[PDB]
Amino acid sequence: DPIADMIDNRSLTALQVLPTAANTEASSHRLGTGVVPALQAAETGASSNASDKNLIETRCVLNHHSTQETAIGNFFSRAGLVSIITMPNTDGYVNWDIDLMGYAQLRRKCELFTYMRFDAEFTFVVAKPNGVLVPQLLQYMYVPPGAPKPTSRDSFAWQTATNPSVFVKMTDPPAQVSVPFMSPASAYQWFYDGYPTFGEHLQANDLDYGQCPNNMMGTFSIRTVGTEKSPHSITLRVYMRIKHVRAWIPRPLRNQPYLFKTNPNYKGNDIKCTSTSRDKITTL
Amino acid sequence: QVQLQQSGPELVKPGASVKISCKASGYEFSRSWMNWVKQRPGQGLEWIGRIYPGDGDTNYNGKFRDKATLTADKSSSTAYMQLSRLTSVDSAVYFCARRRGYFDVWGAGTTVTVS
Amino acid sequence: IQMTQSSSYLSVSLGGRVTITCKASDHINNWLAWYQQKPGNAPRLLISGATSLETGIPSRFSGSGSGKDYTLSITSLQDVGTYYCQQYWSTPTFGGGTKLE
Amino acid sequence: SDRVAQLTIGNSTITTQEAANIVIAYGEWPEYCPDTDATAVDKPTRPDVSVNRFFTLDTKSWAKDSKGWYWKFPDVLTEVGVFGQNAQFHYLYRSGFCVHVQCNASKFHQGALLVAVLPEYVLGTIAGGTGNENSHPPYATTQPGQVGAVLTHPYVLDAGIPLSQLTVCPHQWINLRTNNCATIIVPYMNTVPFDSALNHCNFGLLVIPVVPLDFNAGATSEIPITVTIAPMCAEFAGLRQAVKQ
Amino acid sequence: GIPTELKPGTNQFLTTDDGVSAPILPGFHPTPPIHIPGEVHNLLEICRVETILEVNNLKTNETTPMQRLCFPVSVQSKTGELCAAFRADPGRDGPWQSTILGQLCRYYTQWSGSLEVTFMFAGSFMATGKMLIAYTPPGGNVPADRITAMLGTHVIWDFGLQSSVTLVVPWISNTHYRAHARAGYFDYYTTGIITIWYQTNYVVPIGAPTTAYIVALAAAQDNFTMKLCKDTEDIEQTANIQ
Amino acid sequence: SHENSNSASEGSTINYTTINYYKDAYAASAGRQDMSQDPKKFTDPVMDVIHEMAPPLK
Ligand SMILES: CCCCCCCCCCCCC/C=C/[C@H](O)[C@H](N)CO
Repeated sequence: DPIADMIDNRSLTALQVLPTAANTEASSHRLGTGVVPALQAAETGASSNASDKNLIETRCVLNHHSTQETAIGNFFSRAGLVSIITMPNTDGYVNWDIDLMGYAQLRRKCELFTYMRFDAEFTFVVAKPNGVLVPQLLQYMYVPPGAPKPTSRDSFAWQTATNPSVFVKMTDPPAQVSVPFMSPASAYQWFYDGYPTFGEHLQANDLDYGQCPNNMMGTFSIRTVGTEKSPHSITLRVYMRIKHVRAWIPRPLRNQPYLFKTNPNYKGNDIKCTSTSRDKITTL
Repeated sequence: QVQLQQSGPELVKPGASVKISCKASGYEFSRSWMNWVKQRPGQGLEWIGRIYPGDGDTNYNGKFRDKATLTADKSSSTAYMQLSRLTSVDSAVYFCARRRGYFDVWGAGTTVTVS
Repeated sequence: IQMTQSSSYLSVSLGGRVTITCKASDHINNWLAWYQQKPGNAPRLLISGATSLETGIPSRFSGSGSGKDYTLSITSLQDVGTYYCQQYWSTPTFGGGTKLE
Repeated sequence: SDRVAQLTIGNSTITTQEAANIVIAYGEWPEYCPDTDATAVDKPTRPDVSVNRFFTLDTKSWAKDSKGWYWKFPDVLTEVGVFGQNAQFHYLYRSGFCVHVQCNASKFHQGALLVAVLPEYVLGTIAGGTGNENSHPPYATTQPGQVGAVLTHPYVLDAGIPLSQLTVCPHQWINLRTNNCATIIVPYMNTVPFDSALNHCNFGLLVIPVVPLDFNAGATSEIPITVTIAPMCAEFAGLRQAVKQ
Repeated sequence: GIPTELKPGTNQFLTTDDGVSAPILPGFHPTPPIHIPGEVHNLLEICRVETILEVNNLKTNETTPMQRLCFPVSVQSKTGELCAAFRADPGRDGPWQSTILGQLCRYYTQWSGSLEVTFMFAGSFMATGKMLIAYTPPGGNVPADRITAMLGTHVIWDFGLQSSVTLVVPWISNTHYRAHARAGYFDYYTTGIITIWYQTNYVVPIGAPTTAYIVALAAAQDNFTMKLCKDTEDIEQTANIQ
Repeated sequence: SHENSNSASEGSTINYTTINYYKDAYAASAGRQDMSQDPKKFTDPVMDVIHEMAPPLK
């Protein structure tokens, strides 16, 4: 009332459920002016909304092809290799920092989206380096960021009074386990454009470009249980399955091969083209 | 192996007509324009016109209109050119070319004199 | 469109690397041909499209032209005859001629 | 009726007479943060007319062999105006934008640009050519300022991803026979509700000539490209003393 | 206790088989979610967004790869010549590898439904023309002339105020699905050949450039489905990363 | 009365039927996914809506 200035767009789309693909209904020829379903304008940034019944004459079909194989719950619910760990290292324990972007098969699928909130399932397949199996007791401890990491085979950190740990034998079935969503933010991100800290960014400290601290999840440390040196070599393999997936903001895929585990660097002398080349343009 | 064969030389009276012929052999006679080039004995070349033997449309030069008439027999694979009302300027040699573009294959050449 | 071919009567010596120039008047877009003629014979088309060679012609002939001025160059002489030029953009017109020694 | 348009906000006004539609990125308008998604416990500040207006940047030049340019947001407005002063005193910010890119030519020129918006655009180097050593890009390349750098390899977008499938992001075209301006409206996209402004650049915009500019000789060869932007629903929180970078 | 028996299939690790597993952390509670714009629920609405098709993939464009997106048109001297020709199957190695449809079809084995191909003219305002875009069902090679290629499903497009046109590639097949075509026995699943031609010439006035370029886009229709997820061939790891 | 709902998919779930034997909800199985999809916000995001029969530049 004393000031009329201080007394003060819509939702564009709506979500609907579609089990199968769309049917096609019949049509016929249309000789006339005015309407043009075949002429678009690509400058508006929208795709062509033309269908088959406005271009040619169609018959009626009723298809029951299901669209459940392409859901992101089923596209991701497959296990994949994330790391191998070897201790030939020479004295027992091995501290492996958690980093799951080291293998190009699972990295290319997860980097289709920018943000992704999920739930992992892990499993550990362990054998000798030639694929043999001997009876041997092991321990896998998960160290959250900040907890005291072990520094020897017989340290005090292996008492695991609050850290979770798994005791398994080598001749057993592999050990599955389920890990929740544990980030401080609301989703994981595979692309973080920006520096983590404040301050003057010099030439020596250019390593920090692109390191999000919301993806650091501590280390993962294994050992053999006994206090004497075991006579066996051990290689371990970790497989990860993704469940309860939500994904946002798709982005282009990658055509160049990977080089390092943290940055999108590529080999600048061999720029491989996306498509395979041919001789002429007219003769396929 | 494309072959373009013309007729022999002519001696003609001023004020009469003459019919030069050009016979093609070794390729499809239709679907190819046929050109006629005039060269007066001292100097360079002049374009008279062209003919399309598939249907019979012809394009002429500006000066040589109502001087030359182009006709083509699709069955005998022969293209004729008839000149009318000859004077002593028209003593030259006439060629037969074939591209519609840049004159791939040329004829031998027919010498026409008038006196 | 009128083709000039402004220079005739050149002077060559048996491997002299001569070049022959001509220019159009209204922007022919690289649609030329270069037409060597011997005495008492029909002409032969040495080049098409102002850059491209035909089969059977030795690769000492080469042509180019930037905006309106087009060239034709020979490297190892003997190849003596009269050279014409011909555009095909509106109607076929020829050049003057070029005799050599 | 579709081609003419007018965008007024603040005290500024943009008119155009040859335009396509407006693209709303992912079908959503920018807005203020609701109480459910908030986390800070202080009252934020909203300066309604001192920060929601059309800021124009520098002007580039389109030659016949140009590569393509890119800018970073909100890096460009960190030193301009009252938005440039509120982002230095406060600690957190949250805003959406509205980008307008002008480029015109006559009816005898030809060419085509591609104006796109790529969120979380992380750059990469060429690894020294041989791929042996990892080099990281300098500070004047990851955040160029209000000038904006160029793409040294634009076929792989300087990141190893191809240009061909860039159109899966929100985008428009500048076709020189059809229109002369492109407008995209983009909301706030981040995992956290508020974030810092001097470190994180949440999306980057890039302009790439796909079909190169050509014209007949004798025509005007100076074809410039201008970018104007406007923050939509800016908020700030966490007041302290001024920190430049 | 309860008398049980163990069938075969015991103590195996099958990677694609979901089941309950023991948790590490009792009493955990994750961070509450925030409304982030641009959520996908299915891979089928990324296959509808149209991306650029690399029709001009020659062996001479390997050094300057920005040429591979636009193929030229120009003022012709003979009537009825063709400008381009390529196959119309997204799985085969060719022009379709640069599209997001050609990269997401790679992960699956069989596909179905019709496609669309959108051409966009990028010439000057004063240049006009008419071009013929035809699609030929399988059984033959590239047609020899324009009078043969017009028996297929074709469209005639002229350049005006609206610069784009859309050719639909309708689903004409004997089987319900199609595996990825390949040289050998798998040429039984071939799709066809798309060739574009010259209806009339490309007419330009005095003082305008006589060569214009065309960009080609490609997407999928409503009835496009895929199944039988598999591994992809487009990523390799010869040596270890980092 | 229920048992400790802490999953990564609470607000917008995928279905109702998933099996579970522990008290933590993130240890459950995957279940079958829903078939909902919103194709409009990627395909045609525009201010003024366009019709297929009308010219798109009128
Ligand atoms: C004894 C159980 C050990 C469990 C060890 C795994 C728990 C940690 C799970 C983290 C889930 C993935 C988080 C992000 C991983 C990626 O490497 C980062 N984004 C790196 O960019």
